[PDB]
Amino acid sequence: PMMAEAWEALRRSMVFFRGQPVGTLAAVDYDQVFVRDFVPSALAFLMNGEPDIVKHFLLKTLQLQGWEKRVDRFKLGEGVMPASFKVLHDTDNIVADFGESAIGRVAPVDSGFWWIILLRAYTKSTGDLTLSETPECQKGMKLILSLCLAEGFDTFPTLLCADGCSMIDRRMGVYGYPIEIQALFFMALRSALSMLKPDGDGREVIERIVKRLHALSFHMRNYFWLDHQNLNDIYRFKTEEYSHTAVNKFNVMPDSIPEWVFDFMPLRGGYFVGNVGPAHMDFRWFALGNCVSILSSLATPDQSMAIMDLLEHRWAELVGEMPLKICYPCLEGHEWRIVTGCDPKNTRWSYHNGGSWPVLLWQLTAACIKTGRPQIARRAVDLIESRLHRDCWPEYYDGKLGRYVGKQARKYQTWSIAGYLVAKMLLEDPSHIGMISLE
Amino acid sequence: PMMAEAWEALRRSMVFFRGQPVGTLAAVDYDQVFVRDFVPSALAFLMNGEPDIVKHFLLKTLQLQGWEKRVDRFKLGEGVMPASFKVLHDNIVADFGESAIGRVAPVDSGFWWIILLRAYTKSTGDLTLSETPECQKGMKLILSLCLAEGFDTFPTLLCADGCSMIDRRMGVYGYPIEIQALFFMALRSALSMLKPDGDGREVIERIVKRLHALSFHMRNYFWLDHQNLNDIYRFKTEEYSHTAVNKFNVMPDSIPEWVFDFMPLRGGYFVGNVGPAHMDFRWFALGNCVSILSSLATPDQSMAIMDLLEHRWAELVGEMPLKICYPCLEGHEWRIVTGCDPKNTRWSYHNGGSWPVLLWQLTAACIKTGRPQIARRAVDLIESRLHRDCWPEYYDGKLGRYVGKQARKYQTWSIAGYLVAKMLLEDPSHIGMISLE
Amino acid sequence: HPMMAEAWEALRRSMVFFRGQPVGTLAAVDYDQVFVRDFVPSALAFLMNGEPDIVKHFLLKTLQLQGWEKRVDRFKLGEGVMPASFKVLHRETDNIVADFGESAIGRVAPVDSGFWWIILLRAYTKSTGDLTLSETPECQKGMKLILSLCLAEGFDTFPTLLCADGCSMIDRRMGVYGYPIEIQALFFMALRSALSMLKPDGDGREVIERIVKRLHALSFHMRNYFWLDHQNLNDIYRFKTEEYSHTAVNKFNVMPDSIPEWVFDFMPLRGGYFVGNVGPAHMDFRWFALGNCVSILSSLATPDQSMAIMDLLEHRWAELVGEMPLKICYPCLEGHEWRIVTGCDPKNTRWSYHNGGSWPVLLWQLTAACIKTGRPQIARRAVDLIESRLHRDCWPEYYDGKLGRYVGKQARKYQTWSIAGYLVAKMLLEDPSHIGMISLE
Repeated sequence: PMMAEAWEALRRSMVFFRGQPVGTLAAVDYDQVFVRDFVPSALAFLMNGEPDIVKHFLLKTLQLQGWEKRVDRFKLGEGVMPASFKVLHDTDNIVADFGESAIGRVAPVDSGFWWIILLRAYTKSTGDLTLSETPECQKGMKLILSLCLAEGFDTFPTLLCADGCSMIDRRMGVYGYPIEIQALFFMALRSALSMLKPDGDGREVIERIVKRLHALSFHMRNYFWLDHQNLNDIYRFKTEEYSHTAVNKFNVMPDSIPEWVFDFMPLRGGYFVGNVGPAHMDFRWFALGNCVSILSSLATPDQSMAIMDLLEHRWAELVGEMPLKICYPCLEGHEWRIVTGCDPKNTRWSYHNGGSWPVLLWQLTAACIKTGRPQIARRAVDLIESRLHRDCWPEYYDGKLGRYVGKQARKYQTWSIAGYLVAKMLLEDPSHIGMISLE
Repeated sequence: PMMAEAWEALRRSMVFFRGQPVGTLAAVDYDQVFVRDFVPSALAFLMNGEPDIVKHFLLKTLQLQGWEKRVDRFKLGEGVMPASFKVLHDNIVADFGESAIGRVAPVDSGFWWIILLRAYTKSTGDLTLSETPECQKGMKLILSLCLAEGFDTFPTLLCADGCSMIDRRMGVYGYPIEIQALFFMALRSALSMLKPDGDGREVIERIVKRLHALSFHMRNYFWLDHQNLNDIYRFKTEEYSHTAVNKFNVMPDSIPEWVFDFMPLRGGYFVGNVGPAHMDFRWFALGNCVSILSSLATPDQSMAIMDLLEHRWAELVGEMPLKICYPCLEGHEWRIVTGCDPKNTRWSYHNGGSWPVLLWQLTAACIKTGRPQIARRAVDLIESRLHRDCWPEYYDGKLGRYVGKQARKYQTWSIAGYLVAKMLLEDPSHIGMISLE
Repeated sequence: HPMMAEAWEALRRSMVFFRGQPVGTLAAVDYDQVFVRDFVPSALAFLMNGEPDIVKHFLLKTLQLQGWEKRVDRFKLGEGVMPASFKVLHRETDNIVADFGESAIGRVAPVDSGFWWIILLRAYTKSTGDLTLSETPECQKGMKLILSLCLAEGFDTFPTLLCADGCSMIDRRMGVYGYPIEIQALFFMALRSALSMLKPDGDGREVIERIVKRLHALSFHMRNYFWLDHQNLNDIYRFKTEEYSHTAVNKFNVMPDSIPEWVFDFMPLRGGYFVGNVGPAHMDFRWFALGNCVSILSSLATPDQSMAIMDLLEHRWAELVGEMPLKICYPCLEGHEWRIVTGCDPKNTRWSYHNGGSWPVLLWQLTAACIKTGRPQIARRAVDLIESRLHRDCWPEYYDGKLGRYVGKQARKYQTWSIAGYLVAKMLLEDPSHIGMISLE
C-alpha cells in the first residue's frame, strides 16, 4: 500500500554510531535522537523483527545516564535521563542534552519512564530476558526509580512537576500533577516490576514500588476520574472543609469550573482530568494521558469503555478532520496570556495549545485494541491515510478540526511517520498490544 | 510604657502540655500551635529571657516528626514537620496536610524548625540542646528531604501551590523566593550546629555544595534592578545553547506594565519566581527580608532593597506595614491564578494584604542593613492603629486603611511581631540571633 | 565640554564615500544604508560646521537615483519617486543600489523622502548662499518631478495628501494612513521651500501657480480643522451629526461620543496642538512631535499657535517628554487598539518604537522650533536631560517607557541620526542665527 513510502522515510532517518544503529532522527529536512521521538520508531522496528536498534539505543542512553551532568553550579541527579543526543564526525562522538541546552531549561521527566517502558517492550517483543537482567539495565531502573520514589514534603502520591516536564516542553502549564506524567509513572512502575531482580536493596525497592502503585491506583481512579455524575457532585461541592474527613478534599471552587466542561460532558462516557493539586484542577482532556492510563490498566475496564464512549460522542472535538488533538480545549486571550506567558508558538488551536498531532495515532490505536473497539482506530487510520502522505508528513496540524498544517510544523517528521507505521502494524496484528500494555 | 499590653496578650496565648509551656496559640478569640505563627512568639520569649517554651516546642515538634503519617494510602516523608498541632484534654494531635484545607503541604515548617533551633542556641549559648542526638536526627531528616536527588535541573526547591504563609492557590508554585530564602537560611544555620560524626561529614559536604549553587542562582537570576529589567526587556527568544543569554526563555513582551513603572532608578529586589519560561515579577516581603537576614543578598543588594523600600514606600507599606506582596491579582489574573478564590480578593488576605506580623522581619532586616530609621517609621506608623483595632490578623486595601475582610482580632503572631520589632529596635545586639554573615 | 567632540567622532566615522566622493552618512554604526530622513540631521550638522560638500553630493546623487527605472512586480513606479535609502557595493570598486519600496518590509512607500530632499536643498542654498546648485537644470527638474507627483489631480476632495500606512518616519502600520500631520507639514514646508528656489522659465510660471494655489488651500485647511485647543475641543464635543449641506458645522461628521477619554484630560487650559489626522468621519487625536515641529518651522502654525504648542509642552511635559526627549507620539495604542490598528505588530508594543517611544533624534526639531518661538529654556532643559544619559547608553536608537527611562526593546546602539540631532540642537543653541536655514516666515 502507500505505507511502504513511510518505511522508506523511517529507514532514511536512522542514526548510526560506530556502525551500530543508535536511533532515529527527529526530523529529516529537531536534528538529533530524542527519546519520546524514538519510542514509536522503536516499536515499529520491534514489530517488524529488527530489535537491534532498540538494543543499542537503550544501552547508549543508559551510558548517558552515567555521565557527570552539571548546570551552572548544580550537579544533576544520578538517574537523570537525557532528553536528546546528537552524533558528530570530522571520529564519531555523542553529545547529550539533559536540560542545560534545552530552551527554557525544561526537565525531561518522561524520558526515564519511556526508557523503562521501552525496555519492557523490547524484552516482551523479543523474549530475550538477558538485556533486562544485565547489571547495567538494573542499575538504570533503580536509578530512575530512586529519583521519583524518594520521599519529600509531598502530600500527594503523584509526582510533582515543573512546567514543560512532558511532551509539552513549553509553559502550558503542565506543572503539578499532569495526567501525562502520572500515567507514564504508573506504566513505568508496573513495567519495572515485570523485569526487576531483587538484590539486597532490590527487594526493598520492589516493596516501595508496590506501595506507591497502590497509592497511585487509588488517587488516580478516585480523584482524576471525571464523568457526568462526578462532575455534578463537584458542582454541588461545599468549600472550606478543614478536617481529616472532608468531601471536597482539595478545596476546588465549584464556581471556578469552566463553562465548557458542562457542555462538553456527555451523558455516557468520561475521562481523566488533566491535573489535580492543592486548590487546583485542570479540566483539560489530554490524549496521551488517557491513552497511557488505558494501556497501563490504570483505568478500569469500565473507565476505558467510558473513554471510548466519550471519544465517539465528542469525536469532532477530540479528533476532527485530523487525529489526534493533543489537548481539548485550547487557551485563548487572557488564559493564553497568563498560563502560557504570551508564548507565540502555542497560539489558538496550535502546536501544544489544541493542535492535532498525527504521532498520537498509534497510542489511540493501541488503547482501542486493548478496549476492544478497533473500529475507532480504523476510522482514525482512514482519516490519516488520506492526508498525511499528501502533506509530506507534517509535525503537527492546527485548527479546530486540524484542516490546516501547523504554523511551524516540520515536514517529514520522523515520529509522525513511525506512529502511522506502528498503528497499521497493530491493526494488522493485535497480538502486539501485549508489548505495550498491562493488565 | 503602654506597650506591655501586647505582652499580656502574648502570655495569655500560651499552650501548656503536662504542666510545662509548649507554645503559643494562633488566634485568641487558626486555633492550634502553628510553626510559622510561633516563630515570632519564640523570638520574643528568647529576647525576654524565657527560653524554656522554645525548647519544649522544638522537642515536641521533633517527636511529632517521628510519627507515622498517612494520607489515604500514601506514606508522607520521614522528616516531614507538622504544620500545626493542638492539645486535647492530655494528648497531642498534629496536622501534616491530611486535615489542611486543600491538602496543602507545609514546606517551610522544616526550615523554620532549624532556624528556631539556631536562634535558641545563639540566644542562650546552651549548645547542649543542638548537640542532642534527637535534634541532630531531625536536622538530618529535614535536610535529606530537600537535598534529595530528582529530575530537577534547578538548584532551587520545587514547590506546589500553597507552600508557605499562603496556604491557598496564589501562584507560589515552582521556586518562590520565600521558600528559597528560608531554604538558604536553614542550610546556613544547619552547618552552625551539625556535628561531623558518622553521616555528618557526608551531609555537610552536600549542604556546602548546594549552598554554592543557590548563592549564585539567586544573585544572578532572581535579582532585579533597573538595569537588569532593561536587559530582560531587550532579550532574544528561542535560545538553544549552553551559552544562551535568555536562559529560561522568558518572553519580553509578557513582562507586565506595572514592573516598568514600579522600578525606580535606585534600588532593586528579588523576583518572586523563576522557572521554565516562568518569571513572577511580584515583590514578596518575607522572601526579601530573609534574603537580607541570611546574607544571601550582597550588601549592595540589601542597600538596594532598602532604597526601593524608601522610594516606593506607599506601595510596599502604605498606611499599614507590611504588604505580603505587591501588586495584587485583579480580574482575569485573579480568576486564573487563584482559581476564583474569594478569600484572596483585591488587596486582601494573601493577594496584596497588609500583614502586621511582617514588621519584625522588616525591623531585623533594617538593623542588619544599617537603616534603623525605616523600621522606626514603620513602628511609629503601626503603633497608632494596631492596638486600637484589637490586633487584627491582616489589613486590606491599597494602603491598608481597612481591616481584613475575614481578619481575626487578637492574632497571636500579629502581637508577637510588634513586640519582637520593638525589642530589636531597643537592642540591636539581638539581630545575631536571627542573622548570618 | 568636549562631549560634542565624541559625538563628532561618531558622526565622522559614519561617513559614506562613493568612488572617492562623500555621498552620505550611514544609519547605524555597529538600518545599515544611507536613509534620507536619517541623513537630514547629519547634513544640517555639516552645513552648520562649514562642510557642505557632502550635502551637495548627496542631493546630486539622490537626484540621479530619481532618474532611474523603478519597477515593482509589473508596475512602473513614478518618475519623481525618490528612494528611501541606498547602499554602496564595495572593497575596491563601488556600485549604487537603491531601495524605492521593493525591498522595504511591507512594501512601504517613502513619501517624506522627496519633501526632505527639497527642504535639504533649500537648507543648503541658505546655509552656503551658493544659489548655483538649486539653479542647475537637474535640480529644477527634480523639484518639478517631485512636485508633479503630489500636486497631481485626483478624486481627492481634500487639499491634503492621501497616504497609505507606513509612509512617514513611521515605516510600519500605525494608523498613519490618510492625512497625517507629519506628511502634511513636510508637504507645506517643501512647497514653500520650492517657491524659494524655483525659476519662472517656461513651465515654472505654470508650476509656481499650482504651488501657490495649493498653499492657500493647505494653510486654511490645516489652521481651521487640524488645530486643536481647549475651546476647539469643547466645540467638537458639542457637535451635531448628519450635516448634509454646504454650510455645515461638523464638516467631517465626527461622532462626539467617539472622542477618546484621554483627550479631555490631556488638553490643558493654556496651549494647543495639531491633531494627528483628519478625514471622512475619521479624526486621530494623537499628538505627533515631528508634525507640530515642522508646522512651527514652516510657519504653517500662526505665532499664537506656536506659542500654544510651547505652552502645552510646558504644561504636559512629563507626558510629551518625560525623562528622555522626545516622545514620537502621545499616547500609545494599548490592548484592543494595538491589536486592530497595528495588526498585532510586536515591534510597536506599549510605549515602544513607534507606539509612544522616546526618540532622541527629535531633539533638534524641538530645539529649532523653540528658537523660532522664543522659548530657549525648553530646549535647554531637554538638552540637559539628553546630555545626562544619551552618551552613557552608547547613543541608542530609541527609548521605551512612559518616561523613556528604559532603552529601546530593539534599539540599535550608536545610531547616526540620534547623535546628529544632538549636535544640531547644541549648534542651534550656541548660534540661533542658523534657524533661518530650517525655517520660513
